Amino acid sequence: FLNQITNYAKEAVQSAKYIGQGLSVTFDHMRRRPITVQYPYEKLIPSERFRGRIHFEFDKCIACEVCVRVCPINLPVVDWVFNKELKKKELKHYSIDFGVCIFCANCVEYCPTNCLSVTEEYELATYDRHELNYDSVAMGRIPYKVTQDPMVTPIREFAYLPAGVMSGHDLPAGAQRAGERPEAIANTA
Amino acid sequence: GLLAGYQFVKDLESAGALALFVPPEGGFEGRYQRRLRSKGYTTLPMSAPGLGDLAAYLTQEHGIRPAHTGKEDIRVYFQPPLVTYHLENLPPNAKGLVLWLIDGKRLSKQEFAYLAQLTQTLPKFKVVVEVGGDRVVRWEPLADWVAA
Amino acid sequence: ILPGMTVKVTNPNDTYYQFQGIVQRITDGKVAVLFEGGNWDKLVTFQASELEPVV
Amino acid sequence: MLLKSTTRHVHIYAGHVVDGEVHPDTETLTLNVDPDNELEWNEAALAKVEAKFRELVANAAGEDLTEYNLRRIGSDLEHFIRSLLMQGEIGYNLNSRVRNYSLGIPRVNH
Amino acid sequence: PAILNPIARPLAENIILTSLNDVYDWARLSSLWPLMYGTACCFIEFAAMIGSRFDFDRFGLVPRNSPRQADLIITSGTITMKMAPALVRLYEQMPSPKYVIAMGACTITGGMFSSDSYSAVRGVDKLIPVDVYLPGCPPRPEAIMDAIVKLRKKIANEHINERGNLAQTHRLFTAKHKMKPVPPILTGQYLNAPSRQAPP
Amino acid sequence: IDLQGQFISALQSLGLSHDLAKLLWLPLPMLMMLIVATVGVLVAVWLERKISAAVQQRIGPEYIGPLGILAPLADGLKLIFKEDVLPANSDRWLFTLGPAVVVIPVFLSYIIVPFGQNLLISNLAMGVFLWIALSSIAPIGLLMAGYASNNKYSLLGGLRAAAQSISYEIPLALAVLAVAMMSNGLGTVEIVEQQSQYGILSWNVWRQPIGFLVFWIAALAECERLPFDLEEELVAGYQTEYAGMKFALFYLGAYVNLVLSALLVSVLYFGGWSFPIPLETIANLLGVSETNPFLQIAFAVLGITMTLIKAYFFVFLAILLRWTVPRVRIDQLLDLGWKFLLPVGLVNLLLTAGLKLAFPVAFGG
Amino acid sequence: PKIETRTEPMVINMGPHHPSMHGVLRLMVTLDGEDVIDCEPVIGYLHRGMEKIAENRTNIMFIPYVSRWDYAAGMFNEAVTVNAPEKLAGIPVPKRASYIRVIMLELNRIANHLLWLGPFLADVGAQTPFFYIFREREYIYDLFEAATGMRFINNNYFRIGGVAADLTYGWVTKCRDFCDYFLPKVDEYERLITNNPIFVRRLQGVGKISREEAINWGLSGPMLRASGVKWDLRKVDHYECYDDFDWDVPVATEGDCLARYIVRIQEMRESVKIIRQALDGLPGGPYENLEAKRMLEGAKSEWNGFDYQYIGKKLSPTFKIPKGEHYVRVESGKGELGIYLIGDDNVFPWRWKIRPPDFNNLQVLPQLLKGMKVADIVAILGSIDVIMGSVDR
Ligand SMILES: CCCCCCCCCCCCCCCCCC(=O)OC[C@H](CO[C@@H]1O[C@H](CO[C@H]2O[C@H](CO)[C@H](O)[C@H](O)[C@H]2O)[C@H](O)[C@H](O)[C@H]1O)OC(=O)CCCCCCCCCCCCCCCCC
Ligand SMILES: CCCCCCCCCCCCCCCCCC(=O)OC[C@H](CO[C@@H]1O[C@H](CO[C@H]2O[C@H](CO)[C@H](O)[C@H](O)[C@H]2O)[C@H](O)[C@H](O)[C@H]1O)OC(=O)CCCCCCCCCCCCCCCCC
Ligand SMILES: CCCCCCCCCCCCCCCC(=O)OC[C@H](COP(=O)(O)OC[C@@H](O)CO)OC(=O)CCCCCCCCCCCCCCC
Ligand SMILES: CC1=C(/C=C/C(C)=C/C=C/C(C)=C/C=C/C=C(C)/C=C/C=C(C)/C=C/C2=C(C)CCCC2(C)C)C(C)(C)CCC1
Ligand code: SF4
Ligand code: SF4
Ligand code: SF4
Repeated sequence: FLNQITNYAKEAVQSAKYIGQGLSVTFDHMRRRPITVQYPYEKLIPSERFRGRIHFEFDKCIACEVCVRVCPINLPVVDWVFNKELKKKELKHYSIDFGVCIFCANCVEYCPTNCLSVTEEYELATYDRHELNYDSVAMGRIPYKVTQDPMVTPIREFAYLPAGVMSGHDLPAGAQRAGERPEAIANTA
Repeated sequence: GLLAGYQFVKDLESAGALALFVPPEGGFEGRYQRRLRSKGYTTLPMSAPGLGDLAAYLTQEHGIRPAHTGKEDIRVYFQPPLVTYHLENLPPNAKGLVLWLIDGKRLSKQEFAYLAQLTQTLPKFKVVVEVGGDRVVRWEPLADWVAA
Repeated sequence: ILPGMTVKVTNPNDTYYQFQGIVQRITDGKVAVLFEGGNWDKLVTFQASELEPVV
Repeated sequence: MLLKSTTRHVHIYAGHVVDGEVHPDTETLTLNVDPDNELEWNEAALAKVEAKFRELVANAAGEDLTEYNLRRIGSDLEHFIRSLLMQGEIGYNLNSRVRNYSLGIPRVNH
Repeated sequence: PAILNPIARPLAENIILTSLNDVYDWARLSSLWPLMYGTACCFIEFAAMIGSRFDFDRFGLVPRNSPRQADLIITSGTITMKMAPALVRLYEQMPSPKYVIAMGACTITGGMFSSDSYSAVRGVDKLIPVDVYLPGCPPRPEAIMDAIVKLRKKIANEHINERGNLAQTHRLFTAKHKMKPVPPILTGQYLNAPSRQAPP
Repeated sequence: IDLQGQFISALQSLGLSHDLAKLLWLPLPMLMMLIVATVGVLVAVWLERKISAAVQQRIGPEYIGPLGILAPLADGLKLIFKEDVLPANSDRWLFTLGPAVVVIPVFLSYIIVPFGQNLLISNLAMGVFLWIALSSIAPIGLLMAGYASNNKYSLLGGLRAAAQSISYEIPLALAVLAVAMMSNGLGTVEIVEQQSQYGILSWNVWRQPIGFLVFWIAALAECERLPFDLEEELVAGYQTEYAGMKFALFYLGAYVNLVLSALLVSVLYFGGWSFPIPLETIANLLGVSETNPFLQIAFAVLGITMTLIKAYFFVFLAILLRWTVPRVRIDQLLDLGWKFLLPVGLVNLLLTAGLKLAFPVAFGG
Repeated sequence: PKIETRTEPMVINMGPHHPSMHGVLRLMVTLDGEDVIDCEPVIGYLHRGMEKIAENRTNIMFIPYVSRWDYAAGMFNEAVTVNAPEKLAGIPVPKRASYIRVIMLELNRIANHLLWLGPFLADVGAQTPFFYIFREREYIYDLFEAATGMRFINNNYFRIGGVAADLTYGWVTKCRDFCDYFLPKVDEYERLITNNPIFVRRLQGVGKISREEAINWGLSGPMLRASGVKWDLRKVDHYECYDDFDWDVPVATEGDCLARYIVRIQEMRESVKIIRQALDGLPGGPYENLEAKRMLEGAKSEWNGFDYQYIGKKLSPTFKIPKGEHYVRVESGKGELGIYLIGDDNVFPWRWKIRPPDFNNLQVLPQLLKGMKVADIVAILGSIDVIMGSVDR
């Protein structure tokens, strides 16, 4: 009967030591700096693979209706007419809804004359949904650069740090893309 | 805090277009937007990135193409000018209208002079454009921002 | 510069270092640069003093 | 079991409002038209809506009390409301806190 | 008539009342207690903001599971019509100064389930009045913070004299039907069923 | 110095009847202690939020003021503006006055805690009775609000929270009894005087080490720090039925109980208004300290500072141990309480009586 | 208020909100006190009708839908829906493309195992693995956003011939840094449980799933390995050259929540070892060495061939599938994923039968919730690792 009492005392002192170790690691966790970012004061750097808005050009277009069949919902419409003076068709209007858009960038890939483009815009907040049918002259505007804005602070993500950084907040050097670009390898080696 | 008086209304009635610099962390233009309604102006929220062309949407009528899924045919919707139809059945007291653009950063400087001439052609509606701002609330003339 | 020529970005502060692009249009002293990486066509704008012409 | 089906404008409750609450009763269907400030109303179009509701509740006879038939009645009521809006009748009001065109946008006939 | 869906047509204040209205709006701007409602990966995108990488708490928003102490609901995910009266009751059980932020492409419109679908609800604006829409499939958390910023810009537009809009009119109507009584639905009765242990 | 005697002499020199002049003197400190209690509550809410942010490596509420210190004030100013909603039931006055019955005695028990020899309200005989018997009322208001809640789950959660709250009253009284036996008194003034006679060597934390831990565990179980009773059998225990006003009242009442417990634990065991070096040696080293108030004002400020750093240390330790120890069930909590704090408290009282009857030299005699 | 306490069993209706981490599920619990007698699950609040979507849809228009089937990893459904037509038509796959495929599949399996012990440890105790697990998953989010462009399922990345895109320049270096950093984080999570208070004794005998009952009920995934059955589907059928590295299947003796925890804890280290051996493989090295050997050497001499390419053959957007049925099996993070596809020489297929991994494992939940307490309900619901988008679909 006494062995159960000694086992209970051993479990109690082990639980007290576990509580003390939890207090020790909690006091250890107060030493490190916070690793969060501020908005809209410290905006993240968009990578070359991160997609966004779809930009449309009205000059390098032939109205061939190829990317409409690639889209599962067929959101870009082609308002093409037939002209009797020429032998081809011309585009009149170009509209696309963005509230039902998946943003997967599949119509941009199947394009030989690169008529669609990827634009680094994600800040889209509107009080009404009826204005989402964007016009071609509205999609032909200049994107907002995060570098040229003097009020924001540029900070890269985890995979854009030189030689391996676990925090990625100070960045005292100007190096990026840890590795080597494939241009100096042909010069030296 | 700062007990703001009635000074944005006089600067809006003196000029034709104004540009205010707000902090983008929260909201501070709502106080002036509420003071405009307290003075007797009807506010109209509108987004500046999605507008198409300013002339065909503000003076004349346009044609919107809804996104069809192949089930329906190609249809066109005749949209009237927004500020004209807002000015038609407007007035309870007939004082004035304002137009507020939320995100005025994604715009070019070519249509700003046309908007500043359009708000001076018809003396019934104003133009208020918002810029991302630098640490303080300040107002500037839009024609001086175009010319400089 | 003219729209339709190949330029190169040489800014050591930005992430895109020595990337060949295609100029789309010029307005307000800003140049739209179309990059060709992989199977997706991205368009990142820059300034007029940031790029250098490469024949 | 309190059977009901409401989206934004029609409220078909299978009970009876005594003072401010409802009790389960399969003998009375209470209709509430446009509870939120989204459309301004009158006394003639609301009477036409009530007559269409009486016609729709007189059409559905000899069927079980389920959610599907009540939702179909509410859908026919909202379709009647949308066709009354498209007919050239009352529409939106500029007095609410939020203005979202859920039924349609004002367009031009010609 | 030549105009489809027409719109019907619808002053001196004090400085102390204006300052009291600024204080009353600043309190709602500072507290902004949200509600966490999510049925899909948009709930995971919302929970990624609660973690210590984006710091969604620093604007004042604290996570609450109660649909009674939250002045803002955040609907998120693909909405089934069987969940639509649940969302209607969760919106109606909230207090009167409530706001709606709809996050996602399948929430604000039909999304990807708008071509061949018979169960997904094509738009939450048919259910609850959306104040700030948010396109994206899935949207960036910085875009959710931008929607929070636009909601904060929209809250300060309210007035203390035009406060008589947060109510619902009666418009009651009473009519009779001729439907048949239905048998009840199953409540439990899964394990100790007479057709489960005894094979028919 | 005596501000009350000088005010009485000034009102007598003005000309009064010595009764209505002395009647209205008490409401000014009676409201001053209330407003500094609300100040301490607004301190503790921001402190808990920022320390919970600093534990999990993030930043607390910002963009509301200089560093977000107005956010508890903004929360308390917003939650009184919300629409008071009521469920579909009867007894609306009972549902209103339930949280009032909860909020009255915990706020009422502010006449017990001292801040010095003169900086206190009431020290008649038995302030520990006026703490315990007034803190043992809130289960009645909890059960009243659970009955007026009209729910199947919230009533069961209120019953579970009341059964959790009433069980930790008996070791909370026995740990008070173990100190009141040694101090031969029930008032806090004699208890703090027997500790402030000497310096560190007269503290009750080194004389009764088991009773301090029992009292701390009972306080953490009573103020609902480790028991999560606010996933409570469907969603929450006594929640999901009120509005912003009643939830704000419950939140401020919980923070008042936390502040009052963090003050009372230090007062009964460690001792506010105390110094490691005795004040008589410093008064003999400086000069003559019997009528000169230039050092006495600084000594009173130092005693208030010692009480405030002890209260801040206990608050920080409680809200640090909230997220340190994991969550245990309420059945395991009641089992560990009734199987640990009562028998070791009884044998601690027995060994306290034995040590007092054996050598009555260093104890209270 | 009318609360009449009687001597009848109380029916507890758990609503379909579940506002901690769970989706939509209406649980009706019938009990008579401090136990659980009966439990009725009701679903139908997340069913979107995916089988009607694939009635008139091609392969290039079904990728976001099949990625939005399951919102945990998503790339397993993409991997089986690029494996079904390439086996129906007989189209080969390069070895480097399959290496990239298995690397991305194991890297999604790492995040899928990481999103189980968050709420499972949050609903039983202290809420501080939450922020660190979400930071460790946000590392994977930033890595995948730098690699492909998005953090989870909204990512096509797969065609019939192969992968249309390629890896970036620093992705292999940051992946090596992540394999350097991920191992002490899982040793800390195993040391959190190998010496513990009553957390070990709480979830120790609540499940008690036997072998023959698990075979008769049809359990597949980590529960079958916790029961003591070595039926890893990557060992039965070699999916994409799975017989080249070292393998070890963690097998537990008894079936409980602690055993199901430590099997996934060991499987994290096994996946780390598999991706480390995959980085030890890669016949041709990173993209820099491949580009240098392409631009330095000749045009078609030794490097540029058939095995080391982007895709190998550009498939048509509207291509015809041969007539016949097909079924493939792939071990996913939850269980076994299968697709029963029937084609009849047309662009749009006839029948798209989907085999969900969690809908077959949800049948044990009426058997598991019997004679247990109220606080064990959420732990039992979190231990099976089910998803409402997989059981509703
Ligand atoms: C993390 C948690 C954080 C917590 C929060 C921390 C931040 C907040 C910290 C703030 C400090 C906390 C509050 C301090 C402790 C409470 C002190 C108090 O309540 O203390 C209560 C005090 C009263 O206390 C003492 O009261 C004494 C009276 O005691 C008598 O009465 C007492 C009962 O009140 C006791 O019974 C005592 O035994 C008995 O002797 C005297 O008045 C002393 O002067 C006084 O110090 O109230 C007063 O201070 C008097 C009230 C103001 C009256 C104004 C004075 C009247 C004006 C006189 C002007 C004279 C003008 C003529 C000048 C002549 C010109 C020639
Ligand atoms: C725009 C809005 C403007 C607002 C305007 C409001 C202005 C008026 C409020 C301002 C208050 C802040 C100013 C500080 C005053 C502090 C005076 C003080 O402590 O006065 C001291 C006197 C001393 O009291 C007398 O003290 C005597 C000496 O005893 C003292 O000394 C003895 C030595 O053994 C014992 O220890 C005894 O316990 C101890 O009290 C006796 O006790 C007498 O009974 C008693 O009358 O207290 C008293 O009368 C009671 C005084 C109550 C003050 C309590 C406030 C809390 C103190 C501020 C917090 C400290 C901050 C200091 C910051 C410095 C940082 C470096
Ligand atoms: C300077 C002052 C420092 C004071 C700090 C002390 C406050 C800590 C009180 C703990 C609150 C939480 C209680 C939860 C405790 C908890 O949840 O687990 C309690 C745990 C229960 O274990 P089981 O459930 O296995 O036990 C019941 C079963 O055995 C049923 O058979 O064991 C105890 O009963 C032993 C209690 C020892 C508790 C020791 C507490 C003190 C540890 C720190 C000692 C510090 C010394 C400091 C020296 C400088
Ligand atoms: C003279 C004077 C003054 C000064 C002051 C001072 C000097 C103070 C300080 C002091 C301090 C500053 C204090 C504080 C403290 C706190 C703390 C610090 C706490 C925490 C801790 C904890 C709770 C922990 C725990 C534990 C245990 C118990 C076990 C082991 C481990 C550990 C340690 C973790 C002034 C200016 C005001 C003015 C008036 C006069
Ligand atoms: S954007 Fe491309 S695919 Fe679409 S119509 Fe123009 S040229 Fe054809
Ligand atoms: S990204 Fe996809 S959904 Fe959006 S327009 Fe392109 S093909 Fe259609
Ligand atoms: S919008 Fe995309 S991410 Fe959001 S619920 Fe729909 S499929 Fe999921």
